[PDB]
Amino acid sequence: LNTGAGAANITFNFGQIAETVILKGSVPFQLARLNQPMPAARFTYKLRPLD
Amino acid sequence: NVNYYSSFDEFIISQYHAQDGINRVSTCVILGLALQAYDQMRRALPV
Amino acid sequence: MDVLSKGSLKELLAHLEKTPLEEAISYRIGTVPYQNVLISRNEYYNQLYPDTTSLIDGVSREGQRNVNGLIMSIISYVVSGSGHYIPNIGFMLLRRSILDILTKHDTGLVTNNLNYGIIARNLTVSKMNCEQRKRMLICFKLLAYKDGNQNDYEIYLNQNIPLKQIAPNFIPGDMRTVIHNQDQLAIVGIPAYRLTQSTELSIRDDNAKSYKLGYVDWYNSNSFLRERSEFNLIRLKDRDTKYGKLNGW
Amino acid sequence: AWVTQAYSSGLSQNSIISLTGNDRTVADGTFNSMIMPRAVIANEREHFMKTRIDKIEHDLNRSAKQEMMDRQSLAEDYNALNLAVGQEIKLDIATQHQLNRLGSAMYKADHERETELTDLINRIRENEVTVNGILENQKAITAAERADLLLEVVASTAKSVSAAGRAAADGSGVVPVFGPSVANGIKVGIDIADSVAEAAIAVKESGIITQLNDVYHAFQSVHVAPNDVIKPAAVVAGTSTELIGNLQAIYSRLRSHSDIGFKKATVGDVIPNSYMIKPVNSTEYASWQLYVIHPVQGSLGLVVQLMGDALTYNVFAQYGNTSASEFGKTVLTGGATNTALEGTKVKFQTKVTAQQALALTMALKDAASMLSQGELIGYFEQYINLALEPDNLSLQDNMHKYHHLLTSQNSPIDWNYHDEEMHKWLDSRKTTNYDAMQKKDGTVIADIHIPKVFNDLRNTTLHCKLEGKQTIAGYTVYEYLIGPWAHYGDIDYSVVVDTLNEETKWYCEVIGIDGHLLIEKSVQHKPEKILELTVNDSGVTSFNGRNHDRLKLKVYVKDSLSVKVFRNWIGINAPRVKTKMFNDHIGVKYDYSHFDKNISPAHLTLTDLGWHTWDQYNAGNWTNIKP
Amino acid sequence: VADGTFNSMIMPRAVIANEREHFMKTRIDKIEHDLNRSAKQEMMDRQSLAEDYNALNLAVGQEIKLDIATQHQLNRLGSAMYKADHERETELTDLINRIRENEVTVNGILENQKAITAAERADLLLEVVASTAKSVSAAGRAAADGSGVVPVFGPSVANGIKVGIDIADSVAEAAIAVKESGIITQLNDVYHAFQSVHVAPNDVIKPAAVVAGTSTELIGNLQAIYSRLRSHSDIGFKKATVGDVIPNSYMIKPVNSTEYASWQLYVIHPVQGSLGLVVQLMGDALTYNVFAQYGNTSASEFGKTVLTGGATNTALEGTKVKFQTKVTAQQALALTMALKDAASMLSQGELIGYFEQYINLALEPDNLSLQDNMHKYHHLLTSQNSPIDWNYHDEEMHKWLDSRKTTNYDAMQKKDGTVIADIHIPKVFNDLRNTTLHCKLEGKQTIAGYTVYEYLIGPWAHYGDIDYSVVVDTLNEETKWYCEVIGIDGHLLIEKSVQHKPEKILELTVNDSGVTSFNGRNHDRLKLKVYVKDSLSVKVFRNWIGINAPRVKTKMFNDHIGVKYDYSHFDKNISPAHLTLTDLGWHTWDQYNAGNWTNIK
Amino acid sequence: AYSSGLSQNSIISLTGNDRTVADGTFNSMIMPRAVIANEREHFMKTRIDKIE
Amino acid sequence: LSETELRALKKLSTT
Amino acid sequence: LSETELRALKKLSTT
Amino acid sequence: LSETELRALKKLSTT
Repeated sequence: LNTGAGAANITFNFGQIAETVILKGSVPFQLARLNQPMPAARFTYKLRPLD
Repeated sequence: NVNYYSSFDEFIISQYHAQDGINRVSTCVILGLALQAYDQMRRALPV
Repeated sequence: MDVLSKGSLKELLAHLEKTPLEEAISYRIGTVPYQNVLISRNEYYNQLYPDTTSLIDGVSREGQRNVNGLIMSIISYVVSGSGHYIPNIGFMLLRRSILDILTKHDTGLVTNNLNYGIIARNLTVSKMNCEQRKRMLICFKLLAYKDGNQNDYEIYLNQNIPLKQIAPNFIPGDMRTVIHNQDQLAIVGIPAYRLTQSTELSIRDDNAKSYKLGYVDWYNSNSFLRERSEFNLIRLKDRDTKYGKLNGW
Repeated sequence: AWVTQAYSSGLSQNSIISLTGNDRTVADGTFNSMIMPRAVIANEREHFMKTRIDKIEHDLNRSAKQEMMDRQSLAEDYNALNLAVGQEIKLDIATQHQLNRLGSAMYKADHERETELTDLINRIRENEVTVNGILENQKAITAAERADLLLEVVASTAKSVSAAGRAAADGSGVVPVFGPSVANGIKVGIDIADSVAEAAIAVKESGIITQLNDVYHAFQSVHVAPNDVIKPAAVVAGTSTELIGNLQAIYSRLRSHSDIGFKKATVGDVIPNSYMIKPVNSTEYASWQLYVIHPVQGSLGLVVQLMGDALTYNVFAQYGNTSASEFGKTVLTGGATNTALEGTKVKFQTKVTAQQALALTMALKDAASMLSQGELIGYFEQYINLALEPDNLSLQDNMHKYHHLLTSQNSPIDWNYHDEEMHKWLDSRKTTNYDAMQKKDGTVIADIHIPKVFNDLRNTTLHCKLEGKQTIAGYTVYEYLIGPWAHYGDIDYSVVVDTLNEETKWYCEVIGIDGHLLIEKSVQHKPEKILELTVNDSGVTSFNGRNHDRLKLKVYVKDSLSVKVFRNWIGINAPRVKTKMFNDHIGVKYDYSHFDKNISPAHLTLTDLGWHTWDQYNAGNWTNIKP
Repeated sequence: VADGTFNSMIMPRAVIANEREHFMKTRIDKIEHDLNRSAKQEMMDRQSLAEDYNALNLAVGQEIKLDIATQHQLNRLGSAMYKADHERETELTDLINRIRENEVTVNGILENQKAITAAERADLLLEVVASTAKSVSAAGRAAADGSGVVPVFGPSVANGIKVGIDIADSVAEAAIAVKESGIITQLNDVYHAFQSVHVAPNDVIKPAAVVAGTSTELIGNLQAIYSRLRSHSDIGFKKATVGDVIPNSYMIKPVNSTEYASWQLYVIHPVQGSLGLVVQLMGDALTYNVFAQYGNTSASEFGKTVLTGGATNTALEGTKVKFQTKVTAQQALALTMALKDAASMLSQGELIGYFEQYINLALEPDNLSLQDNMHKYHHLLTSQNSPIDWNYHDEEMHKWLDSRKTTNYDAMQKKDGTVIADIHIPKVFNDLRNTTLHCKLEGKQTIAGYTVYEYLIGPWAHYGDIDYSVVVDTLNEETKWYCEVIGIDGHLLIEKSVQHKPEKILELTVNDSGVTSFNGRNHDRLKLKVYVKDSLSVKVFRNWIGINAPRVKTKMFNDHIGVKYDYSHFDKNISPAHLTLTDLGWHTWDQYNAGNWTNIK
Repeated sequence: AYSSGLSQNSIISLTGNDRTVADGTFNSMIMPRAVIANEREHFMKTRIDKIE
Repeated sequence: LSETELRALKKLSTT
Repeated sequence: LSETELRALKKLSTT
Repeated sequence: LSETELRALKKLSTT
């Protein structure tokens, strides 16, 4: 939950051991790797934790 | 989109008095022999 | 049914040379394609099974009255067993063989402007199987060498990698390439598995199964030619000879 | 889907040959595909862009800033005409100023077309022997080629007959009225709640109701050049007398329809707009398009349905639409047309009359099977939206034969009954609207929004700004054709002249078949009541002992800026004469050859003024009385 | 069945790659600009404008001299852009008023009918509210377009102006005068690559009413969209102000395009906006990248990427074809998202044709599904849940431009004198709404011989103190002209008689929120009406007390919903011919009788 | 019957070896048009010059 | 030059 | 303004 | 008519 002035950035660390992680959200959201441009809002993401 | 004629005599002459009349008349003659076969067959076998 | 039974490039090309163009077209009006329909499949469901009509089904469908429609009907006949409804083409074109239409300039048809992208899209290629795609690529190759568009054919294949992997390897002017080819192009045949008399949900699958069960009936009927039993009864013109080659090849 | 054998006969049964052959396929980038017609209504790019060009033409010729600046002067001039109560035009009313702007622009274009027809008739009569030679000798050639030959053998001053040539030579007063430009930035919806104060009326007098705004936004005027009318006239004419009769017959019909178009805005009802229905799926296997044409300048509409390769049409009356359906009863049938088809609706404005639209529809229906779907749509949409004749010469010839038939006395549509009935419907609608508005709001408010002064286009007392390009000895001549008249009664003509000089003398002359009048005046910035006329039931006038159907008024003035001619009927709602036909126009004949004679004000003398006949003057020098 | 000829006749056409299709467009825009704005008229009226500006009492360092070539060129560009933007705001305010009148029917339309397309819903709403313009098609918008809303044409403004005047080591008065007459080569290059875009409220109602379910939501969306558009236009004027050459859009195509392997690259550089778009079309795959126009410390024009949609290679080799976009960055992004989603069921020709037509001619695609998705994405990009945080980017664009202005001037002040730098890079031309500007009002309403000229006061994107003045030119030697300012509580009538000279009417103060206190009530905008007999020209001037007034944060959807201001009172008029002395002042509506806002009664 | 002998660069056509463009391609969209033979183009091109 | 502008210009010069 | 009209109005004003 | 023209003409006429 965000109660500040503007949009915030949350860092997720899933480790390096798991093969795939699937992220689903209650509402569409944006996720991207560190120091990379953000994409349009989607519902589900598939990620490789070693990324 | 076709015309109707009272007889085959009017039909064959009208096509003759038209552009490419010679080619038209050749087709109309074949239709005539076909119509003659149709008359004999249908009179023999009414449906 | 006869066209779908050909299993080699030699047999398929030989059949296309013998058959005329009137077999590729159909005189039944049919329906229109690309229409969402509800069909009845009672062996599986009580409700109506949704599906979409296409040009690849084995049922005759209304087709456009142009060269694009004529080529789509020829490829549909090769890959599905039935063509489309394009009437009043003319007896001069209808007498000639399917191969002659595809690879001869003497017929008079102009096919240079044809684009393989929309033809593959219209003749739905995402719904074809491996054997159907190979036959379509044969027709594209024959057309391309007819109008001298070999370079365009190569670029189209390079754009679509899966098509390149299964593309048959033969030069349309050389008969040695047809002999050496060992692709399997048969869509119907005697099945090693157990083929039953049951319906399939899709329009394409149901029609394909009807052709498959029909071929089994024809295979065991009196119209089939058993070479091992009556090879001396065929005429000398149509007897299988290695010296035999396609005309002009 | 069709090939031909080499060394075969090139003749074909069909007379109209499609650019795409029997195979119905044209290789893109070839010459045949380049000369193919383009869809203007269906294509969004061409329809969007076409409106841009038409808007530019209207704005370049008529400027909104200029019209607003001249409102004060026009109001003063219209007040200078001392008109009986219940007949004055008060330009301070917002609604009354609007209708004058539409009327003035529409009348000027119609008036200019009549002038051009008059010179054309003069040139034809001058070369009677050679005109009759061309008409009789050549009959197998196309109507366009015959029109070119006629315009060459005469001093037509406009030799080109093509659409590009017609647009090249066209005056600023001819460009059609573009409705949306007139109604831009104009107040709508003044709310005065139970206030009869003089200030409350003044602000309400300054606005218009929303119904008038819709009418203007769906208004476009049609004016047919005399060069386009010559092809239908010369397609079956055997003599110059027959040809002149056809030319006058067509313009009489165009005269009546243009008057009807203005009355639609005056009545106080929303005029419908033409539209096209296309299927939702652009890449549809089964293609159908529907066209519903609602000509504002006319009395009969047309619905054209093209289903596959079959063309069907229906002509319907624009009066009597009491029910919820827009279409009235159908007068001519050409198949079954379904107006309930669902799809995208695209609105367009026609630039051809109902007769011209109907003429092409019959021609296309005759050649439904010979032409491809693209050619049928392209030719129809080009003519309707651009007034562009088809490139197919065989198709063009058939259209003009049908155009002649619908105009001639053997027409399947009896236009006089429908034009008369539309007039009765319009006046009944105006009466119903006025009394309906009289109950809802006050009688003063009703007169503000729906005025009873205006009524018909030529019944309304309008002004025509004149343009002068000929100057002789420092005196510029301004021309104005008096007549013909569609109504009978007493009519007054006035002239207003503004010039830079503090004092000056300007001369006005009125030419008949016998001689001129030679009035001389010196007043400025005020109408002068130059000449007064009376009109018979048949539309003829006994001017100085001779029956006349039209006169030429010429105004000479030095260093002038603007000359305006005003016109007003004595009684409101002057009754209309019967529209003339081919028989009426050839029954009687008048000579307009005398209208080109001009005088030199600089060399005029006192004894020269007055009514003088041609015998008094010598050969040439129509200014000096001594022979 | 069909032959297939009609389908090819209605296919979209490439209007950028086709050189025939680029020449035709450029001619029409040039013709449209010259007809409405004439170079002869503007140049001749230069002296009249110069005396008007000077007659306004402006402190030193805060006054503009149109005697300078650069100051004059900047003013005509500013006046043209402001007039078009101002006209759109009045149209929007009128549209909001009609919706509020019929909120009951509008609410029913927004709720009951949801299966119809965006265009169909807009047409039903426009018909119900009885708006002046009832057409949502491209042709209808073009037909019902005022003279002032025509986009400004770059090369037309820069035509025939002296460039590159050389005086050497001279401080003489005459040399200064000849130096000021010319303009620098940089400003000429900027004007040659400048084209403006002003979107109509009818075009905005489709995105606004695609998901709305209440009249308040529909009104709030309309206000939120136009807040972004005005901020982007303000950035556009500031870009030409600083001493930098603006980048201009181009398309890269193969030198020898192949039939079956062809690729297209589009680089959109919206002059009115803080972000750009790069779109690549290879095969049936579309990839887009949204970059930031600020920064760009390196030689490459593109800044950091703020939204990714794939990999776009901007280093491709091919022919370069140049164009100016008629759509905003939001509209271009909205279409490229819909095209990406619907790339499978569209052909190559449809993908290129639909994209080029929208960017170059502001033409929406004829596909119904494509249009619905485009407007759904347009609403998302301008809402509070947008993938792009606009307020951050517009703010960063402002700081980047001011930094460039300082370093460009300081670089020149070293190379030449202070006077030379000042005449080439003015400090009084910062921002479109910050600058002192004039509005040539037009009037088509005459009440009892008095022509009415309407003007919209605000809304304000800057805070401080503002001053408004009128210049009235009348053919008569002596006249009496009145100015009426309408608020919510009541209107204020003043009477003047001075002619051919600016006269201050209103002193206003606006706070951080952008809301002024007009006679004890908070207002966000006011209406000024001027009544003159036989007027020839009426101009309204605006200026801020301090130079470069600080900015006011742009308002999003929730800001517009929170505060509601009534605009119904802007419609009523007064009749000066029936005015009296006792009726001249600030009076409220409860004083007046019903329907007569002229006499106190 | 004139032989200039001037050196000329080789031209690569948009149509290809078949010398005819493929339907619905980028090349067919950028092919030159005939502005004289087509009446719609010629009738227009008169209008713009008159307006100018 | 408009009619109204000419009329008022002449009136101003004369009177 | 046209050249003739300016000359004409200047003549009116002076004389 | 322009603003600068009107101001010049009024100056000529009134003087």
